[PDB]
Amino acid sequence: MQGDPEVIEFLNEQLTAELTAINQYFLHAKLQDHKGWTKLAKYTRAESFDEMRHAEVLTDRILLLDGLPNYQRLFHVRVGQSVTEMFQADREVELEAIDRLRRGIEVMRAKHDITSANVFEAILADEEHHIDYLETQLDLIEKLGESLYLSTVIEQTQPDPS
Amino acid sequence: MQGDPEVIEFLNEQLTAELTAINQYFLHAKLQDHKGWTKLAKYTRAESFDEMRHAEVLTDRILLLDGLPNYQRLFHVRVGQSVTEMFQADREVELEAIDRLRRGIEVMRAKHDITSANVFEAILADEEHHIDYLETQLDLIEKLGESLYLSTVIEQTQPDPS
Amino acid sequence: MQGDPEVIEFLNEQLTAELTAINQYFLHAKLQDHKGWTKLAKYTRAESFDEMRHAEVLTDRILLLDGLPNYQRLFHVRVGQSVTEMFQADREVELEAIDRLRRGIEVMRAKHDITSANVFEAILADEEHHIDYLETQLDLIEKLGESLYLSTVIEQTQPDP
Amino acid sequence: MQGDPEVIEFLNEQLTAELTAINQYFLHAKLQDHKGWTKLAKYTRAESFDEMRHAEVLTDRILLLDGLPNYQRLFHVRVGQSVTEMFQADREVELEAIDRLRRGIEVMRAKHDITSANVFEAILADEEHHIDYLETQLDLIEKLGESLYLSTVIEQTQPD
Amino acid sequence: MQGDPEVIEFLNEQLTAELTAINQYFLHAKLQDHKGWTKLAKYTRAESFDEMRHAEVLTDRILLLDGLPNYQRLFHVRVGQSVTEMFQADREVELEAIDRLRRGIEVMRAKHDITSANVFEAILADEEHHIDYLETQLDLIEKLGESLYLSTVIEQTQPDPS
Amino acid sequence: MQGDPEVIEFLNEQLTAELTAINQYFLHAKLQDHKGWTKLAKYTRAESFDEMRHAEVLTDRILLLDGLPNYQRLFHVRVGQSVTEMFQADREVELEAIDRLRRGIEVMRAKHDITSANVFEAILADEEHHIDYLETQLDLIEKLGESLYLSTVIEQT
Ligand SMILES: [Fe+2]
Ligand SMILES: [Fe+2]
Ligand SMILES: [Fe+2]
Ligand SMILES: [Fe+2]
Ligand SMILES: [Fe+2]
Ligand SMILES: [Fe+2]
Ligand SMILES: [Fe+2]
Ligand SMILES: [Fe+2]
Ligand SMILES: [Fe+2]
Repeated sequence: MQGDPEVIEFLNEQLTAELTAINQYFLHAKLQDHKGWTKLAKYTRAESFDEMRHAEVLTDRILLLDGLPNYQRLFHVRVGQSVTEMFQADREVELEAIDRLRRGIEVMRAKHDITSANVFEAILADEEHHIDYLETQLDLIEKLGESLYLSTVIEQTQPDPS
Repeated sequence: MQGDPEVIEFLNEQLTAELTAINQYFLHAKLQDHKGWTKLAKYTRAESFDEMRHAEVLTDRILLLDGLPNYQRLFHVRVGQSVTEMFQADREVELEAIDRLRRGIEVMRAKHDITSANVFEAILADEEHHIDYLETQLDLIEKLGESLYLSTVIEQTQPDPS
Repeated sequence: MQGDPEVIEFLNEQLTAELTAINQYFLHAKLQDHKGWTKLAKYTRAESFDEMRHAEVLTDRILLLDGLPNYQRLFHVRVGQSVTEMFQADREVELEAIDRLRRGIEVMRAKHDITSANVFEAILADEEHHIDYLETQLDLIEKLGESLYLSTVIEQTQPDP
Repeated sequence: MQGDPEVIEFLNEQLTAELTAINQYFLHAKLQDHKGWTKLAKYTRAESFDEMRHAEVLTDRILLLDGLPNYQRLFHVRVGQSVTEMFQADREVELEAIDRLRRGIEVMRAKHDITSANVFEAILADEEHHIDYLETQLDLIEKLGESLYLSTVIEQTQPD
Repeated sequence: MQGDPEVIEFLNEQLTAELTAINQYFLHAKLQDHKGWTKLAKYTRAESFDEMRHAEVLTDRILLLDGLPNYQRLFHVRVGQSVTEMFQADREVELEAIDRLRRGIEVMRAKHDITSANVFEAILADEEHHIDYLETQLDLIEKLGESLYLSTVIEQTQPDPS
Repeated sequence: MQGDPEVIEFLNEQLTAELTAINQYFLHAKLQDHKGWTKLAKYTRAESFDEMRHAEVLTDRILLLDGLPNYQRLFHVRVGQSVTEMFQADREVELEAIDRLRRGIEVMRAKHDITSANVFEAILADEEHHIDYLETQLDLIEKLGESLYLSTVIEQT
C-alpha cells in the first residue's frame, strides 16, 4: 500500500503551509497580546490551535501512506505593524492555500484516492470559513475607523464578576 | 546575625520608596474613584495592596538582621489632575526604583548575601511587570485619544460573581 | 458648596495623625510578633487595620467637599522596648487625638455642618474605647508584673497539630 | 527599557533551537505511536508539550524587552528508525542546548540582567532532568536488549 | 555529564552535617518528651522531618550529578540536660552549617553551576529561619525565667488524640 | 526503677543495628529508584520506614530504664552495584541481627525482664519475615534470570 509520489508531494506542501500558518498565527497572537488587545489575541490563538489540529490529521494520513514527512521546509513569514497588514497577509496565505487545495482535490479525485481527498475538502471548508471571517472583519474595520474599532477589542471594565 | 550597614541602609531606602509608592497609588485610586472612573481605581488599589505586601516582607527581612526600619521619612509624593501625568509620575518613580534596586542587588550580591538578593529579585520582577503595563497603557492612550479611551471605563462593569 | 478652610485643615491634620498612628501601630505589632508575643501582635494588627479604615473614610470625606489631601507630611513616630513604653506612647497619642477631635467637632458643629461632625463622634468613640483598653492593660501589668504577663501572652507556634 | 544586543540574540538563538526541539519531539512521537509503542508515545507527547510551554515563556520574555522574535529560521532536525539513534539525537541536542545555556547565563549575569537569568536557570534545570532520563533509559535499553524492551513497552489494548 | 569533585565534597559535607543534625534533634525530641514536655517535642519533630527532607534533596542532587553518596561519615553528636544547653548546641550547629554552606555557595557559583547553588540557597534560607527561632526562644527563656517558662509548655493529660 | 547493664548494652547494640539498617535500606532504595526499577524502590522505602518505627520503639524502651542510648556509633554499611550483592548484604545483616536477638532474648529472660522480651520477639518475627522475602526474591532471580527479572519490574510512567 504505497501512495503516488504526487500525492506525497501535495500532502507535504499542504503540511508546510499548515506549519507556516501555525507559526504566523502564534507570533501574531503574541503581538496583539503584547499590544494589550485581548479578544483578537484569544481568537487568533484558537485559530492557531485549529491549524495545529489540521496539521495533526494531515501528518497522520501521510504517515499511514508509508511516507516520510518533511519537517525542515518552511515558507516565508510576514509581519506588519497595524491590524490591516495582519488581516491582509492572513488573507493572502489563506487564498494561496485555497488555490492549492482546489488543485489537489481535483487531481486526487482524478487519480483514485479518496480519504486524502476527503481531508482535503475538510481543510478547504474550514479555510473558506476563516477567509469569510477575515474578509468581514476587514470590511468592518475599513468602514468603521481604525481607532474607533480598536476601542472595542480593548476593555478593562471588571469582566471578572458573572 | 547582624548585618553590615550597607544592606541595612539599602533596605531602609527601599522601605521609604515603597511607602511613597503606597501613598501615591492610594491617592491616585481615590481621586480616580471621585471622578467616576471605576476600573482604573480598582486596578490601582490592587497595585497598592501589592506594594503594601512588598513593604511588609522587606520590613520583616530587615528586622531579621537586628536593624532599625525607618517609617519617619518619606520621599516626594506628587499628584496629577489627568491620566497622562499620573501615568508619567508612576513611570518616573518606577524607573528610579528599578535603577536603585539593580545597583543595590549587584553590590550586595558582591558582599555575600543571597536571600535578601532573592527578595530584591522578586521586587524587581513585580516592578518590571508594573512598568510594562504602564508603558503599554500610555502608548494605547496616546494612540487612541484621551476622550474616546476614557469612554471605555466609566460604567458597564456589572460584577456579579453569582 | 465647598466648605470653609478651617474645616479642611482640621480634617487634613486629623488624616496625618491617623497615618502616623497606623505606621506606629504596625511597627509595634511587627516588633511584638518578632519577639514571640503573638496575641499582642494580633490585637495590634487589628487596631492598625481599624485605624486604616478611619484614614480611608476620613480622606473620602476630605475629597467629598472638593479638598486637596496631602500625604507628604507626618507627625513624630516613637518606638519603645518593653510593653510599658509602647502603651504609654499610645496613650499620649490617643489623648492628643481625643482633645483635638473634641475641639474640632465643636468648632465646626458651631458652623452649620453635620456630616464631618458625625464622622468625628464615630472616631472619638473608637479612640475612647482604645484608650480604655490600653489603660486597663497598663493597670493589669502594674498589678501583676512583667515576666508573668509575658508568660500569659507568649505561646509556642508549634504548627504541628 | 531596551535591552542589549547580546542578550536578545542569545534569547533568539535559544528560542530557535527550542522550536526545532519541539518539532523533532512531535515527529518522533508520531513515529513511535505508528508502530505501537504507546507508552513512549505518551512520554514524548508530554515532553513536546513541556517544550511548547517553555517556548511560550521564552517568547514572552523576549517580546518584553522591545525585541523582535523570529519564527522563520530553524536549525537542522534529525530522524531515526530505531530507539537508539533517536535517543542519541535527543541527548546531543540537549547537550548543545545546555552548553549554550551555561555560556549565556554567565554572560547575562555579567551584563546586569536578572529575570532572564532566572528563566534560563529554570530551563537549564528541566533540561538537566530530561537528559538524565534519556541517559538512564538508553543504559537500561542497552543492558536489557531491544526485543525484550519492545515487548515491555507494547500495549496492544486498542479498544477497537 | 560529570562533576568536579569540589561540588561533590561540599555536598557530602552538607549531607553528613544534615544526618548528624537529624540524629541530634531526634534524640533531643525523645528526651524532651520523656521530661513530659510536649509542644517542644512536636516542634522538634517537625524540624527533624524538615532536615530529613533536606537530606533527601541533597542525596538526590549528588546522585543526579554522577556522585557516590557516602553515609558512613558522621560528625560529633552532643547532648544536654537543661533547655539552655540544648538550644545553645543547636545554635552552634546551625552556625557551622551556615558558614560551610556560605563557603560552598560562593566557591561553586564561581565554577559555572547554579542548580545545586539554588538548592543551597533554599537550605540556607531554611537554616537562617531555624537559627532565628533558636535565638529568639533562647533570649525569651533567659529573660523570663526557666521554671516559669517550663510551666507554659507542660500539660497534664492522657496521650493527646491526634 | 533501674535496669541492669547487660540488657542496656543489648538494647544499645540493637539500636545501632537498626540505625545501620535504616542507612543501608534508604541508600539502596535511592540507588534502585535512580535506575528505573520502581517497585523494588517502593518496597525498599516501606522496609526502611518499618526499620525506623522499630528503632523508635527500641529508643522508647531503652530510655524507660533510666539509661542512655547510643547514636554516635554505627556499624559498617555495605553497598553494591547489582541486585544480587545488595540482596546478600541484606541477608547477612539480617542473619547477624537475628543471632544477636536470640542471644539477648535468652540472657535477658534469665535476668527476669519481661517487656523487653516481648519487644525483642516482635522485632525477631519482623526480621524473620524480611529474611523470608529476601531469600524468595533471591532464588526466584537465580532460577529465572537477571534480564527477565529486571524486565518484569520496570514501569517508565
Ligand atoms: Fe498550538
Ligand atoms: Fe488549514
Ligand atoms: Fe516595590
Ligand atoms: Fe488596606
Ligand atoms: Fe484615631
Ligand atoms: Fe529545549
Ligand atoms: Fe521519617
Ligand atoms: Fe538543612
Ligand atoms: Fe529491624
